[PDB]
Amino acid sequence: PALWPLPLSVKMTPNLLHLAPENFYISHSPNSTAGPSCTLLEEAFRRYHGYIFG
Amino acid sequence: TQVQQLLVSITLQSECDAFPNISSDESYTLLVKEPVAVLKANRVWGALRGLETFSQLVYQDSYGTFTINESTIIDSPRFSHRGILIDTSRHYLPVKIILKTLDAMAFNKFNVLHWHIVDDQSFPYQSITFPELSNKGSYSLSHVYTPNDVRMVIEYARLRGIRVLPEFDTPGHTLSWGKGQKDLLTPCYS
Amino acid sequence: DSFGPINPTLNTTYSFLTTFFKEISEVFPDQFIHLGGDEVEFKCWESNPKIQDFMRQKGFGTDFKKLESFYIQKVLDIIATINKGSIVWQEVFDDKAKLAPGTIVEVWKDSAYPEELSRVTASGFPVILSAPWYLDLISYGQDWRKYYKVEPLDFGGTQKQKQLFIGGEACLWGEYVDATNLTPRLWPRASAVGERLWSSKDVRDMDDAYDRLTRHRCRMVERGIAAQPLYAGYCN
Amino acid sequence: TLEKNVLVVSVVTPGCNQLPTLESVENYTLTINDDQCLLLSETVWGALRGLETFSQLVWKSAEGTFFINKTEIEDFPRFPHRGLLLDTSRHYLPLSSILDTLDVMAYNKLNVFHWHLVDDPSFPYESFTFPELMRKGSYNPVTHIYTAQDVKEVIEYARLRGIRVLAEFDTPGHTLSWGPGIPGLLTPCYSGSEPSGTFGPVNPSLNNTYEFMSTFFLEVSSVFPDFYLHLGGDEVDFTCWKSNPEIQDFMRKKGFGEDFKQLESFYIQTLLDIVSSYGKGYVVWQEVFDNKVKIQPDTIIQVWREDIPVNYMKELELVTKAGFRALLSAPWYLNRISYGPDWKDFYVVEPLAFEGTPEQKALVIGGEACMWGEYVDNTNLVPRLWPRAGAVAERLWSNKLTSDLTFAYERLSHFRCELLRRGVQAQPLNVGFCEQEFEQ
Amino acid sequence: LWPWPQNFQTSDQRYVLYPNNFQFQYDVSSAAQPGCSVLDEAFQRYRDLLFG
Ligand SMILES: *[C@@H]1O[C@H](CO)[C@@H](O[C@@H]2O[C@H](CO)[C@@H](O[C@@H]3O[C@H](CO)[C@@H](O)[C@H](O)[C@@H]3O)[C@H](O)[C@H]2NC(C)=O)[C@H](O)[C@H]1NC(C)=O
Ligand SMILES: *[C@@H]1O[C@H](CO)[C@@H](O[C@@H]2O[C@H](CO)[C@@H](O[C@@H]3O[C@H](CO)[C@@H](O)[C@H](O)[C@@H]3O)[C@H](O)[C@H]2NC(C)=O)[C@H](O)[C@H]1NC(C)=O
Ligand SMILES: CC1=N[C@@H]2[C@@H](O)[C@H](O)[C@@H](CO)O[C@@H]2S1
Ligand SMILES: CC1=N[C@@H]2[C@@H](O)[C@H](O)[C@@H](CO)O[C@@H]2S1
Repeated sequence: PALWPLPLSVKMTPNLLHLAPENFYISHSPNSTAGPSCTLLEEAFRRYHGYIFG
Repeated sequence: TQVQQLLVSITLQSECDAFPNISSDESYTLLVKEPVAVLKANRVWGALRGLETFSQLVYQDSYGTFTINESTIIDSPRFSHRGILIDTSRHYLPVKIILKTLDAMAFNKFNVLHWHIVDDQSFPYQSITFPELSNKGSYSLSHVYTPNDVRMVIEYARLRGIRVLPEFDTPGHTLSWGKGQKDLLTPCYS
Repeated sequence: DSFGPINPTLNTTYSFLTTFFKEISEVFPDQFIHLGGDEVEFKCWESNPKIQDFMRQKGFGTDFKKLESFYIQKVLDIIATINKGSIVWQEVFDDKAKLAPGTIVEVWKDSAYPEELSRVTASGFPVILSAPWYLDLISYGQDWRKYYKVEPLDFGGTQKQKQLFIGGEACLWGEYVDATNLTPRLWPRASAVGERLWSSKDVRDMDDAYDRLTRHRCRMVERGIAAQPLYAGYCN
Repeated sequence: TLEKNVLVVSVVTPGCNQLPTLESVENYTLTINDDQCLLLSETVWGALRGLETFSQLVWKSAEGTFFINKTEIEDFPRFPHRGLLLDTSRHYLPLSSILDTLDVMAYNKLNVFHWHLVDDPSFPYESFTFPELMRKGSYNPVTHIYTAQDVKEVIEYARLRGIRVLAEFDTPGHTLSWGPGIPGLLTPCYSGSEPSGTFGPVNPSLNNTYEFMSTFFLEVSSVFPDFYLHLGGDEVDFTCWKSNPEIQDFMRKKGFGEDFKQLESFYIQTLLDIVSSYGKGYVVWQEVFDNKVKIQPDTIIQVWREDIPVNYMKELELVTKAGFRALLSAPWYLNRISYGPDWKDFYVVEPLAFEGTPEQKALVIGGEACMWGEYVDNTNLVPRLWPRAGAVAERLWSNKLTSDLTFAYERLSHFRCELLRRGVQAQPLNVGFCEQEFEQ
Repeated sequence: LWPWPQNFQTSDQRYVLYPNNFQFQYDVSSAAQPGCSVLDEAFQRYRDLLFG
């Protein structure tokens, strides 16, 4: 896999899924007590999309 | 065959605009599925650890295709205080390098930066109330952490769910304090 | 004509420590403030006439453990007074001093440190462990294993005592550490500690830890963290 | 008064186009008074030394005013062979890292770059005679490689500083990476009657093998201009040889019996004959000597072992009382790190602290700090190297007498802040600071 | 000064240096004169170290 630290429960399948840089979106669920006003999350959201791809 | 979106869902009251404390719930549950993968956590902090976990699951295959195995993760920390102790007294650490340490803590799911900021050798902390402390105790006047430097660290560590716990060691390890505070230090006779 | 520790006999000192710690309160938004109280040298206090008077004034005799306790309790109140918790090195708990419930004790000494883990949690204080993970103390070889091996919960105590163990710290004291050899020395040696504190108690398999760590060390490097290699190999 | 010039005058002539050799002369005088400002050296190589010394003597007041002092200096190295070993097999080292390592060796007056190119896990050297060595040996046949171009840069770079490049292609041991690319070269080890997937050291029983080395070491000797080559021979394991029956058969025919020490001697002799016929001399680790191998009387033994089989100071005695020239590496192992300032342990050594006659002690030609690479790569190299290897640098250049640790510390720390000003990522020696802190 | 010279005679008597208006020049009688690669570069590299 590659996880560090190792989570408390990791259940993996052999089935693959593919992602698209100029087409992948990290956004809030419509039923979540934090939305597009959340500085903290909005920041991470942008930062990580960088780490994941880059 | 595609992951089109990762949706982040905060369950309880976000704590979105706060500073994390010793009892901040960092638990999350992750779902990697098509077409839309989902990350859920009670508080904002969990989502931080979860987005970190999620970055460690995507990879490029033999052909540079971006790929993630579909999976179901459920994760909470065993311990709630997981810190690094840095000493910026015995040598001055350029503010940039403290930031990189945080990023590296963020990748490593550490949540406390024990900042042993002062000691016998130097007093780098620029006090607002006692400005002579740095002025006379610091290694030199460039080797100083101005308020805004220290502000920047705390706001930089917040955006990665790290708490900054400062340490001002007393009554030992204080030889530098009495460079700018007369009579504060017991004088050695004999 | 050298100096000693801070002078606990004057109330210049404590009026200074107040105005100062009130500033700290407003600079650092964290609930707790580490006061330290470690390696407190009684050599100088002892050879001071003015201080020797104070010792009769309160009837401490020549037990400097008490004068130390007095000072540290005078401070703990300054902090509790300013709606902040406190963390303190194990000496303070070990020179017999009154600490307000909720006061954190960080264990840092090797000598019977699981016994120190016992005392601190038997006397109803929360504890942080740092003793086994002295990261400044470098040595040749894959010493990340020795840090990965520690099991913090191996000491005497009822299940109710283990709830008071809240976590640990990896310590990089700067005596031989600055900007030039920090990132290499810290990482990935601290990552070991990172899994220990986060992951389950029964996550100890060396071959897998190695396997995941080497690949995690590269991902660190890829994200611009100059972490050192665990062993011969490569990235990319 | 003021000074506007340094006059540099070299007496010996051999251009500035030939590479330095073991016998080159590094003497110089630095005379700076009212009437003059003269850097006078014998060889061009002495001049580089002088120029360094000179750069370091420059200074500036709290006002910032650039000053040099009245100074009279006559200097020369204690030992001719003051080297530095780098291991680019256990981890690959980018070319920039190697060149930067040569810049610092310069400042420290080190004059031999010992390049441990290849070893068990990695074969980063590209062979054109045997392209398949690098192709199936290296970590990644494009990213982690040394091109004929890379290697020529290192050599010229080093030469421009007065650094000789000593190539090491360790044989017969430490050769697992050669296995793929050249088939049959390695010894296939045996369980009891059938091979066990595991491969040992270079197989000395086959003709193919000697034909390989003969072709390959022609290449090696073409590429590396220095007169000397390091041929290795450390930690050779007899376990895999003895286990193999085909080799056991070869032992009976030459009449070697049961000791594989002289089987080893068979290989090395042949290998030293090969290298000798291309006009090259050779360094060799101590094991060859300890293993009583028939060895040319011009060979150089590099002592690396502390205790077994004999104390490293006794090794030095034994090697020299037998007439061979000696390198000392044993107590200068920069890979073996320890808490606190272990530079004092390197500085404190005295290479001529053994039972011997003046001319017998005269066979100690210098030594090398070794930065083996198991735990070291691009990420932690520089700070680990400096200023710990500088302790050796002075031990090998300066006088037997210069040994006071306080006086050492005072200067090495002042030198270390200077390394910092020159962009070197040297680590602290203790508590404190440099006013211009390392930030990059 | 690292490493320590064999014979180094030192003084407090000092002289002024002019970063830019400073040069390294081979004496007439020197065996090594311009065209000397090793020192042609050296002279350049050290004036960058000293005054870059
Ligand atoms: C380069 O520097 C070296 C080291 O200073 C010079 O070598 C030394 O020269 C001296 C002076 O003659 C030699 O001392 C002599 O030795 C003989 C016996 O060997 C003795 O009987 C004489 O009374 C005299 O003292 C010394 O041996 C020699 N070597 C060393 C290592 O010190 C060398 O001359 C310099 N090169 C040039 C050409 O300037
Ligand atoms: C070349 O000459 C200059 C000028 O004389 C020397 O400069 C000076 O360095 C000395 C010695 O370090 C300084 O003197 C003192 O240092 C001691 C030791 O800590 C301290 O006790 C004194 O109070 C004072 O600081 C001096 O300040 C400084 N400049 C002057 C005006 O003297 C320089 O050292 C000489 N170079 C060498 C390598 O000899
Ligand atoms: C807690 C500790 N307090 C001390 C520190 O002040 C020193 O710097 C350190 C040396 O590494 O040793 C102990 S650890
Ligand atoms: C000569 C030598 N050969 C060995 C090397 O292959 C190792 O890398 C090194 C590690 O310390 O130890 C000895 S030194």
